[PDB]
Amino acid sequence: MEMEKEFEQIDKSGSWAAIYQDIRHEASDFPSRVAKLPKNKNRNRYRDVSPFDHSRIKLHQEDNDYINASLIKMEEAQRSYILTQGPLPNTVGHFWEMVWEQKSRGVVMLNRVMEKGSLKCAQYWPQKEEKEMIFEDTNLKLTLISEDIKSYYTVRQLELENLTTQETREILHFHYTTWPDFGVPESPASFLNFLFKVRESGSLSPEHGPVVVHCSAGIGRSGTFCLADTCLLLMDKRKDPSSVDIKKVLLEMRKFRMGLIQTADQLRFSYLAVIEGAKFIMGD
Ligand SMILES: N#Cc1ccc(Oc2ccccn2)cc1
Repeated sequence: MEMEKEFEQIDKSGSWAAIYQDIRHEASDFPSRVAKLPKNKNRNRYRDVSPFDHSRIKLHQEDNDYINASLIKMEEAQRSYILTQGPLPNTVGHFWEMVWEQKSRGVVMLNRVMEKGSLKCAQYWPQKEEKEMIFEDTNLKLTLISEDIKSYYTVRQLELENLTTQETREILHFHYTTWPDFGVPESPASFLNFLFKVRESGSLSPEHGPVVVHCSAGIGRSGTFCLADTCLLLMDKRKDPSSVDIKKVLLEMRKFRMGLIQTADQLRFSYLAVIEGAKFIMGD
């Protein structure tokens, strides 16, 4: 059923809350035993958001291999994403270790450091060229190379150095800066442009490790980003673009990380983004 017609049917009936709860009811439930170990309590921002054991990212160290991050592997679409929480003061070094070990080219950030007058994640990147950051626990160095500030997002070029081997890599930071404190954007126009800006970069492409995507918990806005990307790519390689079932794609992604899409407004916004993004893909 063409999703644009399904959309108008849900909107006219005002059943967004009822659709959303059906997804919550059918979603996968797998063990998260490593996340709940007492040694890992200060590695978790929220007590109710944990990565499943089967899909969690492991740090390459014998001490403690735990980070709040999950590998989402989509098969027909042939895309991988790592979805993680906003780093904590004690997990900034773990975060950059993961970016290094997984060979990621891009980091996507969908939140501000402060929202609603509270801290949503640590200041984990350098703000000035001449004041670089060193993470002593993971032996990494991070330098701001350049910054391009636009109206809806900022792109930063960073240099990450493995102080152990003296190899360096260029990491692109894509920072979406205008998601509102409450609700969802009124139009998906600025959100879709941003995805194409990550796309254009090569950060989503198979010659690199998976893109690292985060918000505060790494399920809400982060969920919206990878659901829209995957839906639009399937609409491209399939004879009938109308086959694409946004809900069934979202249940496949919830097999890898719990809670993706946190509200009925985020679910509606995901529909709008895919519907709009498809008009300039089906050849416009
Ligand atoms: N990559 C990918 C992917 C494609 C399809 C998926 O689920 C369905 C199932 C039946 C009809 C439509 N979509 C889930 C993931």
